Amino acid sequence: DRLLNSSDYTQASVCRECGSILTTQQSVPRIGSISTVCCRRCSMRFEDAKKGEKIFIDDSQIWEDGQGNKFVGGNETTTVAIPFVLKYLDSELSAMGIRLRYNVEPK
Amino acid sequence: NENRETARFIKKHKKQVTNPIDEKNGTSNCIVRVPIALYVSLAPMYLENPLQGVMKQHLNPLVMKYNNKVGGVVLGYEGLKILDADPLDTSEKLIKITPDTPFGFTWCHVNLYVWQPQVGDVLEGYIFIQSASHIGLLIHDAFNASIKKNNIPVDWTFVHNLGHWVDSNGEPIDGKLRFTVRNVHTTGRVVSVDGTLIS
Amino acid sequence: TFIRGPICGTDNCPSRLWRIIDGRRTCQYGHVMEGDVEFNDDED
Amino acid sequence: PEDFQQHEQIRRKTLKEKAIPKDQRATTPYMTKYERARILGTRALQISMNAPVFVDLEGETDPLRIAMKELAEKKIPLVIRRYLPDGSFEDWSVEELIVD
Amino acid sequence: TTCQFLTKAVLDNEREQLDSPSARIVVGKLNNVGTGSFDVLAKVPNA
Amino acid sequence: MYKTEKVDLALNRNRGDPITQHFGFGNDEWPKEWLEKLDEDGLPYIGTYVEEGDPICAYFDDTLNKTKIKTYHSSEPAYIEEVNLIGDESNKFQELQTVSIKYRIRRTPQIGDKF
Amino acid sequence: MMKGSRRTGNNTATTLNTPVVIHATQLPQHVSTDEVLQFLESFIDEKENTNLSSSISQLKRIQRDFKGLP
Amino acid sequence: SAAMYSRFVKSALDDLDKNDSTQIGIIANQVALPSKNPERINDKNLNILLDILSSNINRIESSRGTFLIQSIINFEKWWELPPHTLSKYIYFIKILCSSIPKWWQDVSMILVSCFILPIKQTVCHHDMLKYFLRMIPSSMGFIDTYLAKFFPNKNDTRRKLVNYTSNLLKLRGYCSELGFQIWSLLIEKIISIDVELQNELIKELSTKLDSILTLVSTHVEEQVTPESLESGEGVGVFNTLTTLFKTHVLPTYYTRSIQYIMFHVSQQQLELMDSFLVTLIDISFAVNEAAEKKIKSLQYLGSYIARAKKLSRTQIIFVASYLTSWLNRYVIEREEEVDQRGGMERFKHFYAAFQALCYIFCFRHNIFRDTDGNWECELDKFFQRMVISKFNPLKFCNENVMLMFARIAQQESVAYCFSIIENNNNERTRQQFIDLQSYFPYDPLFLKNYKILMKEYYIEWS
Amino acid sequence: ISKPVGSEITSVDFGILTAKEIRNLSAKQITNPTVLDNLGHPVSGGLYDLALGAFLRNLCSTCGLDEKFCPGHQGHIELPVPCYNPLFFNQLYIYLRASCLFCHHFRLKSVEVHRYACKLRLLQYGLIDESYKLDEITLDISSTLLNELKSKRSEYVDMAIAKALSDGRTTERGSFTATVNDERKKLVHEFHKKLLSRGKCDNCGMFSPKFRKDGFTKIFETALNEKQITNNRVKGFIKTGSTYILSTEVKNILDTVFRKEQCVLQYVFHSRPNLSRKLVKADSFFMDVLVVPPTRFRLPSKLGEEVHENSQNQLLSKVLTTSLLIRDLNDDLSKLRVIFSRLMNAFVTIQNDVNAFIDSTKAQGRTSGKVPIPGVKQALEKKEGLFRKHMMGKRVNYAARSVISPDPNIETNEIGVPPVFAVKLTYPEPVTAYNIAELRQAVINGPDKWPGATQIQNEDGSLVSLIGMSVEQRKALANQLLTPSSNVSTHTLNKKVYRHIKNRDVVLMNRQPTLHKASMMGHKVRVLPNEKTLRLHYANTGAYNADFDGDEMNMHF
Ligand SMILES: [Zn+2]
Ligand SMILES: [Zn+2]
Ligand SMILES: [Zn+2]
Ligand SMILES: [Zn+2]
Repeated sequence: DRLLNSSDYTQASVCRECGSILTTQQSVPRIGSISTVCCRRCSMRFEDAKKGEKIFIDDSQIWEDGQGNKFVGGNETTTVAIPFVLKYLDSELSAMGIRLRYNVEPK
Repeated sequence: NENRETARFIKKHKKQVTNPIDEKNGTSNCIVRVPIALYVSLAPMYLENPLQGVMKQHLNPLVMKYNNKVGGVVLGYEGLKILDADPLDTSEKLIKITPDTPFGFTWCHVNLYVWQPQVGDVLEGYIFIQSASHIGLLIHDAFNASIKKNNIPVDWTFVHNLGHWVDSNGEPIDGKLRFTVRNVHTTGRVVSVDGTLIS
Repeated sequence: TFIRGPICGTDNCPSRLWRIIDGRRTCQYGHVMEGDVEFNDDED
Repeated sequence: PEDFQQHEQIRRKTLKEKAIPKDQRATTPYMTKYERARILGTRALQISMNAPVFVDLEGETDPLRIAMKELAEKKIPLVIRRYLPDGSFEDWSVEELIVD
Repeated sequence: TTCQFLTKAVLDNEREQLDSPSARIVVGKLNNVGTGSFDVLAKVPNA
Repeated sequence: MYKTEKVDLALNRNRGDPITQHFGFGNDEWPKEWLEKLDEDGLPYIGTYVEEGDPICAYFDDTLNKTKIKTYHSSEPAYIEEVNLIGDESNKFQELQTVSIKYRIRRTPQIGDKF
Repeated sequence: MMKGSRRTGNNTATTLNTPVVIHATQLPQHVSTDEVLQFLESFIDEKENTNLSSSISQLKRIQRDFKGLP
Repeated sequence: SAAMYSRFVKSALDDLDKNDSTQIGIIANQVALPSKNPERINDKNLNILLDILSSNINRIESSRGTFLIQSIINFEKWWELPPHTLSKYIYFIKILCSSIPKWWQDVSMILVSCFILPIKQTVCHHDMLKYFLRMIPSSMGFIDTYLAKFFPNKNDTRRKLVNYTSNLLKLRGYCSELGFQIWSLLIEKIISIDVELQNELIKELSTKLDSILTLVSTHVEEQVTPESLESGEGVGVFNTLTTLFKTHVLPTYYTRSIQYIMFHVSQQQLELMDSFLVTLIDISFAVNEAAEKKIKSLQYLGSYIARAKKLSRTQIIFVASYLTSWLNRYVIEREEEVDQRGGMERFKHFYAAFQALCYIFCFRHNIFRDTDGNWECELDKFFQRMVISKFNPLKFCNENVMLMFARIAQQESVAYCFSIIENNNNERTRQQFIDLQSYFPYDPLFLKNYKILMKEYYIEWS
Repeated sequence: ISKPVGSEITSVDFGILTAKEIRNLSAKQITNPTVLDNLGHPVSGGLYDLALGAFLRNLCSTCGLDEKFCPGHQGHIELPVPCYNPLFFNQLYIYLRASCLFCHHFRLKSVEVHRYACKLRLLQYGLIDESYKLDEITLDISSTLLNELKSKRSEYVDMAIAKALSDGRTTERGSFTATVNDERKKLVHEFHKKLLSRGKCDNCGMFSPKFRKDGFTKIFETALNEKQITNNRVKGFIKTGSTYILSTEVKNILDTVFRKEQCVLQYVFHSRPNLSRKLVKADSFFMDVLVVPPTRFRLPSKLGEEVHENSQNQLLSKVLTTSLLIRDLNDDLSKLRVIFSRLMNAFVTIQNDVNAFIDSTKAQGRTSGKVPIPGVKQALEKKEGLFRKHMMGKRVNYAARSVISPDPNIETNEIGVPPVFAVKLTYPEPVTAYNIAELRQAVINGPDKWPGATQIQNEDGSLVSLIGMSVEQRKALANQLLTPSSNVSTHTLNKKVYRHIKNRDVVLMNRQPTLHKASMMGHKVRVLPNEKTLRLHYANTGAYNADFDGDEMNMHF
């Protein structure tokens, strides 16, 4: 009760491949599309699409930001419950250059 | 170096089971069965009737929406199979309450039937109406399709009014039409379908 | 008592604000503004 | 499709490992005063959310006092998962224990 | 000496299992002592 | 109990800064019930029951054209005991930018008050 | 604000909306017209004995698509 | 301007192989003018311009192609086009289903926002629904839920409310496959106004309940007809109201003026009432039900019988074939816990229904005579036996309902418990037993206007 | 509890981010150090960019959301020099002082390194005794024969683990026990002593002089004493005192060391067994590109009628001004002495600002500036900081403190509560069919009379208050509780009317010196009218050890 449920009860989003909390992100949709949740470091831009005879996509990893960059990657997230200060430490561990590659068990 | 890491991406999107051109109708086969595993959140109020709670809360809003995991519009389901957390089949199975909620989560096997559009497919469905630059269709009385003049040859003109079609035989075209499917675009909530005609 | 400032959500109208519990600010009808941060500092 | 087959086969066999059945279970046949807490929390936490109440509640508004009316009659449908610090476990129903 | 250990723990590649109460609180996990050492599971009457 | 409070506009005012804001109301406004706590110079009646949320002085600036009153910055039922209109030193003639205001917090012996 | 707050209802995905992990346990296997129309005869007979009133009609159109005429 | 403006916008048609978007943001912005502005488009440049739009979409469509499609869909008062171009403007929205299967979202934003406007204003939208909802199955979700997103505000006038209800009632007669939610959004949000009037028992709210709910009771009266019960779905409308009355209105406290919608429908024939009260036997007498969700239905049943005119006299004995037969079961089983040391607080279920049987007896008195001077199953002997028992029901019934049980049983010589009524001064938590012995679900209604529809089918005093 | 949580976290990993994946996650690098100008503007390409979350009530670039819903983001900074992380100059200096700068190896032996290589392979599983018996199984230095000794030790260890994996002793995940962890700190600390002290190399006779450091900036190749200069060339046949070495030349040494002696360092760093086989390189020691914290974690403080600048933007722009200057000084020596003395001083103010971004007790600086401006190590090292300050010592909602008082008319398991407390503390009570007799009267009262409620909660999550209403709307909404939602996701979730605190709620209590744990107990609340302090019984005050001199005891509902 007194360290999560009544101080900083936060339900963030965790990418279940790279293991982060900050770098998840609600997708800025196309004007008829639906704002999903896409990560950052699992997401590579669409430019890396070298070459079955083609590399066609089934409309899964294709998301854009408010900047408009087509990224391919970054899906498969979920909802956890962390204290917010953990998210603050994760930035301050990133400031040192130290990640927190988590594990999230329903997979 | 970067030749076996690309196989993480080539195996990522490409679906395995194709749509073979079956019974020589011109149509391929696109209704396909696959079994899955959910991860439900059973209600406390559906403790007495836990089969009705899994279906109503997670399976009745599952049909007739495009699903990004199977890659298909979920047509229908049948046959829920709630697992157990006691590895002892029988009636009184037992599920695991989350420590902070009264909501207890578990595993379920269930069987789905979806629709499978791909590239390189050729299908047949009724045309509803048309224009002088696009022609829209219906497939299986559930599925749209649109064929536009950038998929249509040059000599197919247009009798003008509802204005009908003029092919190289000079006839307004019928309902059912053979067509080759282009990239499917799921931008709207309604599943939009693109298609071509030339080989 | 209301200020010249931002418009927010809760779908009342283009609205205005004022603080009631000093940092969980609300609209006219007491609807909670979702997620303010309320910068402060303690002295000694 | 194929690598979740190499993921549920491994896990549920590993889940099948550390179970200790009704003949091999040799921990205490008592309700160890924290079991009585977390039952009376989570049973009362379900009854707040319109879970079915297997007792004749007669003018009680508190989920806690309602849940202490089902424990007095051994009605609570929970199974206690007593872990052991190797990882193993023994599964215990509310009916087969003695409330002090 | 917080970052003195944090020096070595990243030098350790320490897959911390979050089983001490001075670590389950850091991630806000349910603590493993008392009413949190054991799970509570609901036996539904129907298949 | 008693306590006094400095009301300083010159704490913000620089040396060559002109005399910008002035005690009293102005124009392009009419917020009422400030006239029920304050007097025409924007300094309150002595002996008027103030609280938190209540205007304590009206200084109408001329760079924003609105009376931005400040407020009694405590949580106890006070009054105003006496107000002093404080002049300035380096000149003889400019308007005041320093007021002192004396408060009368009454404190009966409630339960807990030590003997 | 005005556009960012109603995006909680855009996704509207609690745990009472979506399953958490969706893993196809096996391979996709195609179902023929004699199997689909027998599936659609079986399953739609079950959900007609609540909501889902919209998608039942949507599957009746696919049902009549393999037995009748538009 | 005759054919000049056709080649003028045929040069704006050329923006697929020229890609400059010069003339895109002028005329579509000129048609983005408001409807009361006399600077905007006429009807002559309405024809051939949209023939470029109906017959061509490939030479427009991009992210830039959104612009000249937004301002044409969102053209307000779009039925104020000439009928020789209403054929053409629909012919652009016809192909809008077929151009890109996404933009049907955007018209349905405006179809339901014009449900505020009446049938005499917006009759053309009903022809668009049946001719295209058959076409598009995979959109029925936000069709069903935009009656809540485009829902009228709670403090509207009647002009936004008397006509929004008219788009809901006419439409299911030709959209008979969308489903359950259509009827429910009335009963859901009739109670937003219902509870805001009996706490006020200024006159904005009453005519929302008088004359706009009049349309609700009129349309459902037209859905029960002697051919929809024989071959149509007059029982289907009875189905979707039977499964709805048990959800939104019965568990809510102190709820008048709304249950008449159920009360007006199932009063016609022998079929609907012999499936609505035998359903209520499964409600108000089941052991598996909650014993605190049964006092109100045994109070709801009590005032249905003595306030409904079109029920047969052999159907009222059908109540006393089971309600008095329910007292053929308490007489054997549970007359033996009183000598066990316990008060009568456990039997608040038992005196709940026993009020309702005396609530019939305080009203139905001149019905069950014969020529031979008898009564149906000895009516002047049943209330003698169950009152002089060892339960003392005179204290656990209300004084007003025993003021009226006494004067009736004195004139016709039914009961003579008068000296035991007098013996309750030296005989005598509590609030849940006085209110429900005075809450009657079929009170004589304060509304004078709805009683036009319910002059006969609701009983007067005598 | 009507906002449930799905998946959950169980374990944490560590390790150092690549130079590559800081760019894969964030290509929004920053070049403008000047943060705010006239009209207070957040410049794009500066530290307060909108691409790192929204700021000043704007909308975010990449989140697309307001300042209230964006988390902020990260942003790299291109450092053209290898600024090493100052928390790793301990390690790389020690791996330098054995890495022979001539033979591209250590000074050590082939098999002496292999012993500590092979024993840590045994100490990453649940086996210690075979790590000692590995030293037992051994056998004119002829390396033609001693490859059999290489073929003998690990061949057992190929099968000693395979013997152990045949048991239920260890798995390939490994086994990490304190007694395994205790002996792991006995190889490595002894492994980090003889490497630190060697005369020559072994596979050659050539070697380097003593590296001498300074306060975590400079690295010197000192003047070799005149006995040992000849000792490189009397074997090698068949500049001034303390020559400075820089992190580019240091990275030149650390290429063929982590490449060639990889098998040892695969197990020294990775305590657990390696299910990832990523190679060990010096790029994890150095910070090749930095990161920028979110906007929400970087705004300047404010007090009084003022604003006070953050720590981590003064010393983040001072990086970038040096990043400006080290970009500006590029063409000067690129188009032609003392220009190198102008150049070498640019590798200190870029060194002292990765030193000041992270540390502040490890920075030289200028003066002693009244506990100077912190890095991020100093944000984490005191009683204050973060862990004891706001991770162990989290301040709580729904909590009060007051002055205790005697009262002998309450039960010993109780507390007396004033109506001042009794109209503020709320309990999120969900609605059912048994509490509806009370929760309807809770909304009628509101926060005016005590048996009441403050705000309610529909099936959406709306906190519709009850302050502005009156007996019209308060009687109306109480019957708006049992009306279920036609939103399909919200048909289980019932409504949570936040009532007040009643006569039946039980509440923690807390003296501020809690030495025995019985200073922290729980009490049935009895709400006492006509009061302004807590009321305690004498049975309690022998347990809390709090006499009635007026002590501030906290209270937690
Ligand atoms: Zn990541
Ligand atoms: Zn709103
Ligand atoms: Zn962003
Ligand atoms: Zn060598």
